[PDB]
Amino acid sequence: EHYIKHPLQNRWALWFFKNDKSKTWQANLRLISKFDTVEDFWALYNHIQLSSNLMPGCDYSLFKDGIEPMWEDAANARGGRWLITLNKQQRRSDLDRFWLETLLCLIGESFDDYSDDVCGAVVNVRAKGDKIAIWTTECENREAVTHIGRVYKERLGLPPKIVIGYQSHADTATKTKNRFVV
Repeated sequence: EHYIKHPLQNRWALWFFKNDKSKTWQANLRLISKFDTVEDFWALYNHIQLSSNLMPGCDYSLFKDGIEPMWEDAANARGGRWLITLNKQQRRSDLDRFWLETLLCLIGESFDDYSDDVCGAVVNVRAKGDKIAIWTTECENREAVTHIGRVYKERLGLPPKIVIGYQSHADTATKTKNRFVV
């Protein structure tokens, strides 16, 4: 009413990663918080560093509850990602606003019939250039993948002179070909 929190469609988990000389997948990856309302999202978002302020080598990731933040997870293994690559100028002009928009696309279920194909999203802060990506569950679901790509591109406001690519997780792990481009 004037007192119930506004539930999200899904419960989400926000993860932090930092590369090191440590265990990596235990040591370096840690769960910040799980949330399932709008109010709890914003309280968490407002409490943490902007991606632009993270040390190179660090990631944030947001995944649906039940999906581990790793491509080998059952929901990710046959999947892939729409990839946004950012140079150093874009770290200042685009990184934080694109990432918030990405978060909002996820928790707002912005992909119509195909929101269920979304697994999560990741921002990589790197010296050689930042990356944001939306992970989806199945590379062969052409309708779902294409629709998510199109909507995401338009929510980021990217003009036609730029294309973004989708790559299979397995393909990228081998060394990368785009399965789709929009």
